[PDB]
Amino acid sequence: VEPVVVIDGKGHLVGRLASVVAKQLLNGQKIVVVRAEELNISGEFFRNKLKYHDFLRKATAFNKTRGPFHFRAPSRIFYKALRGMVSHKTARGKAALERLKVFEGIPPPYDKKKRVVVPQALRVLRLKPGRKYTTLGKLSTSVGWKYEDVVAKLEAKRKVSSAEYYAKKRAFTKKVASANATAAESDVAKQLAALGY
Amino acid sequence: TDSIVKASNWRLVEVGRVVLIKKGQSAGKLAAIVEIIDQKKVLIDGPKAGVPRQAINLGQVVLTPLTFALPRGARTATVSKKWAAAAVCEKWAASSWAKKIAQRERRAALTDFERFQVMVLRKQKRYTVKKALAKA
Amino acid sequence: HFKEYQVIGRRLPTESVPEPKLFRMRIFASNEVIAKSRYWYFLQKLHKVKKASGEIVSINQINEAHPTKVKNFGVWVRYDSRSGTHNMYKEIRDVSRVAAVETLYQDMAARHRARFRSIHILKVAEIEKTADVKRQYVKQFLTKDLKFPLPHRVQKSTKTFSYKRPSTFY
Amino acid sequence: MKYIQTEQQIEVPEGVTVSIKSRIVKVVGPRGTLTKNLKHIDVTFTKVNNQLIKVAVHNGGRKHVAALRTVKSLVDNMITGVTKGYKYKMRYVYAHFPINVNIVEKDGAKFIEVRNFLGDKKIRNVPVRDGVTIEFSTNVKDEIVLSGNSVEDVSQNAADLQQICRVRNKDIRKFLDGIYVSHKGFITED
Amino acid sequence: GHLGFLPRKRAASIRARVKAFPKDDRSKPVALTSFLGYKAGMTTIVRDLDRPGSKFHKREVVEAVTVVDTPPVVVVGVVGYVETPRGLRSLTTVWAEHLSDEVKRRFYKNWYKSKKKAFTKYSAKYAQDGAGIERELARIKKYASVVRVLVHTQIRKTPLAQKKAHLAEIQLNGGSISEKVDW
Amino acid sequence: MRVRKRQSRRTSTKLKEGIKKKASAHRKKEKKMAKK
RNA sequence: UUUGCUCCACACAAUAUAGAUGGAUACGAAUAAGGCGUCCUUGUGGCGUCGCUGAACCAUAGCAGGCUAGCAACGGUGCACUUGGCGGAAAGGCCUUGGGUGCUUGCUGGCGAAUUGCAAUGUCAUUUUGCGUGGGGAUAAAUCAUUUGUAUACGACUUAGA
RNA sequence: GCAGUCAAGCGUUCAUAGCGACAUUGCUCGGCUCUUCCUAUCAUACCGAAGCAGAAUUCGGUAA
RNA sequence: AGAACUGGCGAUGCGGGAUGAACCGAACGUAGAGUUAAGGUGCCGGAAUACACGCUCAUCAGACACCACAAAAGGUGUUAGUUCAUCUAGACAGCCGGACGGUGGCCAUGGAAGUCGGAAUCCGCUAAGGAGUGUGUAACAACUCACCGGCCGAAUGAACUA
RNA sequence: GGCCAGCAUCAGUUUUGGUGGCAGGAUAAAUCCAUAGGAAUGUAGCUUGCCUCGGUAAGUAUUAUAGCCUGUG
Repeated sequence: VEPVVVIDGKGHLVGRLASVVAKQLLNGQKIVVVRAEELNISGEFFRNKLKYHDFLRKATAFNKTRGPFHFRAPSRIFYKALRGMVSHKTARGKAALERLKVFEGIPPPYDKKKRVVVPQALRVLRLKPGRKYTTLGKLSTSVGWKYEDVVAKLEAKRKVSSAEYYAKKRAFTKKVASANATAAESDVAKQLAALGY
Repeated sequence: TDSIVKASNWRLVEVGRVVLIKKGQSAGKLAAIVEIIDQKKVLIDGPKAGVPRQAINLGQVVLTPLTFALPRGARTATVSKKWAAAAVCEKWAASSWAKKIAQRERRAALTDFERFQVMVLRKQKRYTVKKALAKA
Repeated sequence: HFKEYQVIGRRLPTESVPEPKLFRMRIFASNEVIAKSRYWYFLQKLHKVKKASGEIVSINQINEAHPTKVKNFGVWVRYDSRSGTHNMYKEIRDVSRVAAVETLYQDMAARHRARFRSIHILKVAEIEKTADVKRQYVKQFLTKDLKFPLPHRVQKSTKTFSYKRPSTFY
Repeated sequence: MKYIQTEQQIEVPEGVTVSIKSRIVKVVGPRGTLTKNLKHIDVTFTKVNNQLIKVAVHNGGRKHVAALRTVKSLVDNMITGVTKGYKYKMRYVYAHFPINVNIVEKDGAKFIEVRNFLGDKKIRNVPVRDGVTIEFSTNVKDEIVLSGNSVEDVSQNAADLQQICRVRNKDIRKFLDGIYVSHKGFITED
Repeated sequence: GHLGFLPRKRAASIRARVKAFPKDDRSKPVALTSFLGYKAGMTTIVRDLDRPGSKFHKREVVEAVTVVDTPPVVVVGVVGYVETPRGLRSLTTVWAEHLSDEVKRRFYKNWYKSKKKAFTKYSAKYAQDGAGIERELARIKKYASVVRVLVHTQIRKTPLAQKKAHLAEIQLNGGSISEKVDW
Repeated sequence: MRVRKRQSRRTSTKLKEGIKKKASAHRKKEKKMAKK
């Protein structure tokens, strides 16, 4: 519906998240996942780590500067989960991926902008209560990524500024919600009610 | 020195809990849980709403926050007796949830000219409300 | 989805033996044709007869007596397995016999990997008095004024993108 | 068999009060306050009459019910942790070399120095947890007392204090030397 | 051989840049963390050895030492780096308004043909009460988690026939970033 | 740790078809053994 | 370089667009829980209320939106001047102080539209430019050739020289 | 390994149509040099058992 | 391994089985439209992140296939069963107590009192207690349980099958 | 009279809705109504225990000031 669509890749599920982003593209929709670190997978930590690790064990024997480039950053860690999900060797693929954008944390001008979620890839909904999931921030760190802390720091501060903005918001909202209530029962008003609005 | 335990409070599935059917032939009508079968299935009947007495999944249905006094295993006439006596229909219509359902249905069956009335009335309401603000 | 059928047979009337004993049984099936076939399959096992030696005299749909009253059924089942065949007694709380045998067939496939051809339904009976209901998972629902919630509910999305961060309250 | 309702009863005495939102538990009483996160456990608490608490698991397998009882145990352990307190008495024995146990405070860490264990030049530093207080037993030779509120603080510190003194590459039967939890108990006896 | 020292290729320049720096304590006084000179020399020293526990305690040891020539390093700037999820990122460098002939030489490959018009508009950018320089220095002090010093060598005081000094970047391990940028 | 080698779940066509021949061999044995 | 090069204004040609055609409409966290409103012992506090979809909300009526007559109220909005404060994660944008300035469909009048002939996207977006204009602004280096030797198969590198 | 001793059950009912696991009892082409990989590790690291007084050691675990 | 009969390939394209000599589908002129087969419907990928009842958490799960090989088992993983058992004359668990005298039974021998070992392994008294279930002392003692009994108040126990 | 089109009424093949009449079965089974018996996870009442004033508990009580089941029509 929009030109761009900003997803809040938090508490999501890499897979179901990627797969809902993937096709979304191929259909020409621009997308920008954020808060990648906070992303989720499925299964007792170790589990995943052990998993990735075996992936981190595959290299072009004779010249490892040529083989599978193993990315840590939660982003890339989730760009490979969406990549291999799109005929990325063709042209219609490259053209697709090119309208995709993964961000670990939330930078501008995305900050000051609405950010959606994908119910069908929401861990809370999908997963069954009491079943180990494995955040993405951890896995990443414990395998190479080295900016977990910074972001964290830069994320907390990015919220504050956010909070305040809100506060200001909740207020101005109240004010309008109170004035409206006072505009009730006024011919015009009265009428609208009969026409739902 | 009090023992304040915030208690999460749910809609319990019980005999006499009124429900609203999401999908099917009935779809959007009220019924009362007459008897509980197992964890997934209940037994429902809303005679005044018109829904026949049936075994339904709780996936098909959504619990509403209203209750009334119904004895278990109640046949249709007993359900209609306690239904009318407790007046759960008017308690339903009083709630915000029924008003929201009726709101969507009112907007659905709107004529283009009636939609143009909404255009004009919202312009007028906007004017007086914007004057109501920029004062305090 | 099932249907109960009364199916009768009396090994074709020949010379010197007129009007044989009319063997009657209740058969759960999806339609009339499957019910007939299942009946012949059972007759060949109960005694030494064949499909060509007899005739279906009457096939009749047995509707449920009170499809509004929740019953406590007890079903005697036996079925062929990875090993030899063996008896089983499962207790099912349901509204109708058709629906109760339905839940049984899906449960037998789910817990024992037995398809439709293996399962021999022996006897479906109503358990009239409670505290004679043997199984504990059925007696679980026969307590006084049972009030249990459904915590953690999924909200089914019609679109791909939501603007709320969903609240799984109930 | 997937239970419909399972509940335990946490009995609250007079002196203590239990405040719970989501899954974070206050036990505010005479000796002090204790807090514990339990958002990993997935239960439901119910205060019936300000003196009895009801934990609850709805639709739980054997694994989920196994979690249900451990909440009752941990919250009760906080209650007895505030009313009675915990007192672990550790007696240290030696064959030849006198073990020299002292409390030092470098950078405000409140360490326990364990010197001269089995004639050893290494100086063992044990961290002291926030909420455990260490005093020596008067009129009883070779005894260290560990006391506080939390069971985890007192008992893990007692475990730390005896796992630093491992008899390494030697006998168990011949070398008695070490520190040992002689008595697990409460501060106030009744 | 040693697989760490790969690829075994020719370096980017003769002045190799320092890959890592000593950590940081935010209570220590402001002091430089790395220095540069010009290595040229090698010579023999004898000394009595006060190394107890050795076979040469209160004995004399002959040994080889090297003499790096180090003229007094001159400060001509400061760099401020913000901490990013992408590493570090230089947001603002500031210079010294009037720099030597040596560094304006470092900015060109052919020195003699040029009009020597290097920092003319930058020095004219200073030419007032500051106003923009203090603005960029506020920009560094406000943000920028680490602060590195731009220096250069005194090439003329060294017997080298090069005339062209080397720019470098040296971080500061003196706490409070305010004291870094104000040093 | 040094994560050891993982077994494949790709069944090669020689394996898959050889599985079918070995299966049908087990049938012909079972039909003969049923007679004794 | 016969004002070569950059930057503002309108002006004509060209060149394309993995694809504008009302608005990407900003708390955070929890889910066996939350949001909002109110109140007080100011707290993991009492009381009320809300969700069960954005099916929303904000914008939305004028020759693809012209020209005019007013009435009501100190509002809403466009444009350009303007006081600051804020924004470093890709900040390149966010709020705010005011003066002018058009427009307002809040309500009521009076003109104008047609013949695009019963439809034909019926072109109104945004890049990358070039030639012309009428105003501001700014006064280079690199390579070759020689030399150097901390470099060197040749390249390359480090040097040196109005 | 052969024969026997037990022997969960199954044998078309089922121990007297027969098969039968672990035990148990009977006597008795080779070699020079390098790179990479595997662990089924000889040493180095940390552990557990052992009449392990100490030293030394034996078996075992993690470990390339 | 030998016959017989039967298909397939061979002289045969096409749909599918990711891939392909023998596997599933399939009456090949050139086109248009509709419907299907086998196989499928997360995205790659055309088609339901359908619906409904269940089962599974795997330190490299599983998606696999006459259910064929390592395959008989081990497991205090989990869900269903079957057959025998106890149980408001009080089930399991839990502590509290009794747990006896003949009798330190005979040989054994330095010392062996139930508990280093060799053979029966008996009587009486009870509510019930073995010529004794392990720890223990040189030998005893002391403790333990198996057997009862006291409060405690509803279910529990064993052996198999899936 | 050539290139491309739009609509209408038609014909062939087909896809996708809306709505009416019937007929079959236990002439559906149900529900609903009338009648006759029962027990309950026991209903009003009644009796009793010990307390926060009236709540609960342990008997009766076949529905009385809830209802349910079965049978016949």
